[PDB]
Amino acid sequence: PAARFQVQKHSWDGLRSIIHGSRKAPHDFQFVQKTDESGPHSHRLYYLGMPRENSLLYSEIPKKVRKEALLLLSWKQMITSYDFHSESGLFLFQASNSLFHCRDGFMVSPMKPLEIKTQCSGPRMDPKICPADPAFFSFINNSDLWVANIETGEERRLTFCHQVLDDPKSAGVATFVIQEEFDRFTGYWWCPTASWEGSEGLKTLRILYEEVDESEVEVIHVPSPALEERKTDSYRYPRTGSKNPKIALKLAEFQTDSQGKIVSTQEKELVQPFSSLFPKVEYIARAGWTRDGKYAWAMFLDRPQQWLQLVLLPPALFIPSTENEEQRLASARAVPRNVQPYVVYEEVTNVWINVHDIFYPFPQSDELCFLRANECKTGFCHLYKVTAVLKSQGYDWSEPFSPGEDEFKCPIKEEIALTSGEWEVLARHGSKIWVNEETKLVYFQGTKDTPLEHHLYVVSYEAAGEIVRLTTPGFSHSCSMSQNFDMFVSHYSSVSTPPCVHVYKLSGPDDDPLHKQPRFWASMMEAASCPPDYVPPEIFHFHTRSDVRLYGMIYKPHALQPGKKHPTVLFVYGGPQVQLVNNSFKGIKYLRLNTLASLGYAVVVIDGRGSCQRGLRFEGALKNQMGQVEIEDQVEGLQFVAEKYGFIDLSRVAIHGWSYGGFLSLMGLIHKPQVFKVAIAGAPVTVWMAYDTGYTERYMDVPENNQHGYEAGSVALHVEKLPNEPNRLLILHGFLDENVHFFHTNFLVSQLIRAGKPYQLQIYPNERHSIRCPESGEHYEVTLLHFLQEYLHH
Amino acid sequence: PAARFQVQKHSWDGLRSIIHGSRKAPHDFQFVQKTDGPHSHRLYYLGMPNSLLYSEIPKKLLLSWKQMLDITSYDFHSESGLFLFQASNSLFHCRDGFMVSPMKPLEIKTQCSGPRMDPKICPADPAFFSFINNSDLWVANIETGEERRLTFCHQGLVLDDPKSAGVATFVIQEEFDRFTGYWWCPTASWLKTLRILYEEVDESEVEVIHVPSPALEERKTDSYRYPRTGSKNPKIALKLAEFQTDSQGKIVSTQEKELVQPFSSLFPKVEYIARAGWTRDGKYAWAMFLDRPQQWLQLVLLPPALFIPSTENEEQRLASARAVPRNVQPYVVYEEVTNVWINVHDIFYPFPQSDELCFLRANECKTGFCHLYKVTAVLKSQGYDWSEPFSPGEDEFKCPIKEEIALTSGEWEVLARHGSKIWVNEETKLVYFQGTKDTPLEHHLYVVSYEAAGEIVRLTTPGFSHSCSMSQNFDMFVSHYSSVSTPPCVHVYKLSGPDDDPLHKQPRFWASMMEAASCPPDYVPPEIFHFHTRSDVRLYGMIYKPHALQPGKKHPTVLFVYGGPQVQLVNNSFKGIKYLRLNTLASLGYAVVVIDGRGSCQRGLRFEGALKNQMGQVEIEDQVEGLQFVAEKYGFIDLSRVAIHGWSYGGFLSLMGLIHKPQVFKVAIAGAPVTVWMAYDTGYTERYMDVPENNQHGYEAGSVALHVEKLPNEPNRLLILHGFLDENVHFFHTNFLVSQLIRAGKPYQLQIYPNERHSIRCPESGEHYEVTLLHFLQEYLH
Repeated sequence: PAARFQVQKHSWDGLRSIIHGSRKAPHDFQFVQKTDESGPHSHRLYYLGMPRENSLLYSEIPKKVRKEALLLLSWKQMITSYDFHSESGLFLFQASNSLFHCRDGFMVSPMKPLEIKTQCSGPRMDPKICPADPAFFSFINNSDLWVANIETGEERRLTFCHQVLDDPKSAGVATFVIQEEFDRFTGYWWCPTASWEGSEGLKTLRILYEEVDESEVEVIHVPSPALEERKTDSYRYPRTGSKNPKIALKLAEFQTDSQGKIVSTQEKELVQPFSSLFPKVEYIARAGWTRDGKYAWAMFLDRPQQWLQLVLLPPALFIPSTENEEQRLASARAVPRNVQPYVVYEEVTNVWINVHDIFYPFPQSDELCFLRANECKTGFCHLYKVTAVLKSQGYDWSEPFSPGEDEFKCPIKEEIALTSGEWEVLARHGSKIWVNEETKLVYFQGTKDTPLEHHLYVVSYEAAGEIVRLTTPGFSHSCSMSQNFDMFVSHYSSVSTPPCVHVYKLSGPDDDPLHKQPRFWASMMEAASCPPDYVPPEIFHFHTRSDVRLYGMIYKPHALQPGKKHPTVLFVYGGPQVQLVNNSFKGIKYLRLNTLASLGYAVVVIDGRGSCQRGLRFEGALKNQMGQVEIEDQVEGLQFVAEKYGFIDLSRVAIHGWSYGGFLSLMGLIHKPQVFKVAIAGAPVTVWMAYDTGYTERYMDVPENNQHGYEAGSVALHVEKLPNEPNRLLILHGFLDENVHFFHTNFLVSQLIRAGKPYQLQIYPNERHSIRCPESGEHYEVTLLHFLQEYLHH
Repeated sequence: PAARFQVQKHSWDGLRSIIHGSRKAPHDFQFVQKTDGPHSHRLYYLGMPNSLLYSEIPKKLLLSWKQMLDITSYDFHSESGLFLFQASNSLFHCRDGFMVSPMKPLEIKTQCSGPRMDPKICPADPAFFSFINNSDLWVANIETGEERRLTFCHQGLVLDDPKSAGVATFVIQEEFDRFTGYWWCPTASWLKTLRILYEEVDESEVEVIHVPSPALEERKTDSYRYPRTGSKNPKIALKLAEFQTDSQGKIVSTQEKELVQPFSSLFPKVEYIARAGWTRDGKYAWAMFLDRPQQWLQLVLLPPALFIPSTENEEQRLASARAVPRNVQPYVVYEEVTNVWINVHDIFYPFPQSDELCFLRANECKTGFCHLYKVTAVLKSQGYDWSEPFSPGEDEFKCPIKEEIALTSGEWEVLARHGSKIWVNEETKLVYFQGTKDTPLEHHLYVVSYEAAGEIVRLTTPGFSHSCSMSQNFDMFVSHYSSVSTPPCVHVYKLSGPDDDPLHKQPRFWASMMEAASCPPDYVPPEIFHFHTRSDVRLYGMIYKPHALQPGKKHPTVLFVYGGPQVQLVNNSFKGIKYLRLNTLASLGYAVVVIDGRGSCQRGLRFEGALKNQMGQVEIEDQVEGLQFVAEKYGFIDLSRVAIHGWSYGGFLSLMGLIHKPQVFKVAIAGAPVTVWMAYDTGYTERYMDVPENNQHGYEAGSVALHVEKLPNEPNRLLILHGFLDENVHFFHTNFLVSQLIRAGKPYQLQIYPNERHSIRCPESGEHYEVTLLHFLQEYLH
């Protein structure tokens, strides 16, 4: 009868004004101690925030608090990233199209940023202060590594692998598939210490860097942002099965005198080619140095991404690069048989290695003690104290050799578990740990309390004992520690409450540092006013028929009258490396879901199997079958919501999602036509044989080994099982999308025409993957409202 | 009143079976004589069940389409009976004793990497034949197999390799309809040397734009040189490629030959080489030169002796510069000036000499109507020192014209554009030609004497548009003729009668080759009409009446539009092959109106010239004036429900109509629309719309994407179709319009044809387009 709820239909200009209507935080922290204890302030907080548009700001922390009274802090003025040197108070930051610096006695009010000059050509990307001497700093220029000296003003080039498609070589740069899939955004690493090699005079500074050759990498053309010019940009995009770049790790020594001038520069290659010491190493995932600089290190993945290994590389293993086959052998004979690369840690899986950023090697007294995160051992990411034996087996470096299985594999002396259980230590997505050697405590975030909340915990690396939570529960926290471990910040929020940024002081007796109370100290930002119509979503949980727990959000139809069945937008992603259902504010990222709710739509969200923050075997439901598992968990999760809450009309379900969610949306419409009446597919993956290697191979093997899997999970190949009926499929895509190439939309549209199927299509000519410009976003949300308003019926 | 007609609303699979229901022509004729003898002549031509076919013409019913072979175009050489053509991506040949059963196509071997484009036989000696390969001019020998490269403008990289010889550039092919950049000399000189005129071209300073490749899978773009209106056109020059051959048929020596003074100093203000060739005696090479404005044209004669061998030795060159006689000189033999634009006309037939030069030339500038002229020209050598560098201008080489007769006159045109041609019988002193003398709605065959502008006799029978080709011996002609109601036939006609009265030789039907094949059983043809505007200017329209009509019912109307220059949709020829979908649109009960408004073709230059500098503005007001008349004369138009539709200019005119006249048009379906004239090329735009620096106001006003704010705020009033691979009207236009629509908060709907360029060629794309068109109108034209 009048059981069904019909949404108030609006005019276009009405829908536009409803969406314009619904549009009406600090980060990148550095703690510094004051060390003038006759004044009112104990610390200084440097950070990045928009007072509008991003900039560098400081705040003063007082010694005595306001007692029983909440204390805000003024954001005092003085830019996506910056580098900092705590020993000298020197800030280096890429701003405008150049580089800028500034010092911090402690300044009163803003100082003007002194610009660093250059005789280099283009922009100076990826700048870093030399930790060993803050007189120096590095940068990339035209795909090559440079070094410069702020004081004297002297720039020098250190690599020469570059001068378009006849220039595939490049040094100190992270290739595309490393940036987008392995989340590394540099390919050079400062040696933290400064050796004094030779006989008399000079100080040697070293830089580890990734040399790279993208010749055999397939080229593809994405349209140029400047649409007027009608040109394209070339991309070294390797597709699944095709060849990744040829890689190598290489050294860059350069000596400098006392008066601060650069004397000698020198490229250095591995004594035996990278590819011969490490056959079956495909991607350098991460790299760095040990605290003392005794060994530079890297994490090497194999192509099927089922085999990680941390390896040390002593500088001594590096000889000067020359083309003289004669000369090469001399320096090769000059390398002692002691010196060698030591493969320390090794992670093997039947699923896939997720890269984990956590690796803290301890200085040596012979052996090597270090902290490592490891999700392959128990199926859940946990800290471990690993000791490894560096025993030199004595190599002749002048004659070549093939390594044999575990050639450089170190004997493990001990390997302690510092955490355990079916939760995980946050180790991907920029999550870092903080180690205090004064007290032998290690600070980490994790899901210990619940998957839906990120929390700060401390544990001792001496004794794997009591783990103390420091963040207050009922919220999810992103945390940053002080270097002095006396204070920490938390950027936190909840489904109901917008984000705040509080400063805390760890307080109490020092003879028990584990059990230091986290006392609230001062606030950096209090919860902003909720949007006028913002009712928060309600998190629920249910069990699949296979007895495996699943979490879901729901956005209640605002002003609900029980007994009325509402039409339901199911919002989806349901792909790896993501969690949509967690106890943190969603209003900034997803108010569209609220806007939908407010016009009387049910908006369900469901983290099906194959999503983040549930350990490995959960993520592993995907393995070699993308599309074939995730959609059943959505149906179940939707059906459950229809039983628990009474307001879901199942006759009118609208699956909508972006990227993998765009992919799932179409898969939903294909495999479950009687369930979902309409699909809205945003920037969908339509053909997996077209997507890139790092991502696709990791989850779906290579097309040769997973023929049946690639084809079944490619929606363009199954277009005949899309609706014969119009107004059941809306495709949205950003022309300029460099992750999911427009080709996918294009190829699907080509396939729909051959199978005689109808479709609506929308294009974002200036947007890429993420819709950035407001106007484009408004138009997107209005099209969504309008499409559902006319078509989500029957 | 419940007199509003509602079209039967179908399911999609329903609409699809209606469009699949719907879908359920020889050219390039060459006459040869048998000179024996049961058969007289023999027709050679192209055709499908696409390749070479022949028909045996009797001495005394339909004709048998025989086969030659075991193909777009061929070259033929009557003397040797040699056929050269481009089947596959290779080259083949064959001779026509006079064969009874089909012989095999003999293949030509090659050293060359890529394909062999633009193949032509040497007229002087059929043993030889030329071709382009990696944009350079090559010469081969069918008999020996010996190949030889003449021009050396290409390396092996692109974008660093801009120069090229013997090729027609982009704007030259798509806006001047010249498809070759070389021309054989039809004679030889004596060992014997064989000349070729060719265009060397430098596209160094032409703006590069990228376009997606047909192979979407590889994901790579092609790089064109597309010069946008206001930007630089290619640097060009005419050149001579000579080569000697000994008696055995070997190439013993070649030679690049530049003009003794650089091309840009001899002929300043020349931007494009529209056409070129030679006189029948090979005495003079000739070219038609335009200026960037395209309001100035001159026909030039280049004597070979004005060409000197290329060398870096600037003393050796000076040696040659001295050796070119002061007599020899370029002769500007004709000049066409105008305040509107110079349409390029193919008709130029010089008579052989033995100081005078007689020639026939089509001229539209003179009287505003394209007509044949007999022109005697004084070639009086002025004397020049070619050793001294000098800069002439304007009328240095301008010849005195001694006579200028008009062989035709009357507010109609002689057809001379897009490969229309005259046939000249020098024996009978008659020039056969095509024309609109009887009516603009039909293309008839006429003869006049080139001696005296006397009686013009018509040969083709009235009621039908005709396309004809004459026997080289002016005894017979074919006519590919059709009409609105009747599909195309191909009839063969014999010019019988007294030889002592040639002008009045009567065309007497001899034999048929093709007979009008039955229409798709649901086909009811359109009917032509005319009306006058408020300016009392006559316009022609077609209409497709709603099938099975009930008088007193007003039907929903689809105004189909082009309205752009160089085109005429309304005339008396069968439209139910290319425009079958308009009949389907009728068969569902839509009225479909087509109106050739001002700016359109076949009504002379001032009717076309209404567009000048105002593209968009003049065109819609005419389309409405028609539409309004249509509703009054035929009482079945529901004006409340009129859709607009069109491709290219017609997409541009739908978007204009929905901007300038929303009260009239409820919807627009714009296909491959030109949304920014400032983005379009020089060839087209600069002609009609001047240059952006000059006509700022007119460019802005005619760009439908600078006026998006005035598009509908209602959804379902605008559908944008576009071929992703369109190389004429780049997808960018759609892209730019979509970006402008989003800024302004305006709804659109988009259909992409990812494998189609400007025209939809693939059947499935075409069916989907016609199903989407029908679905869109069924739901939203209400």
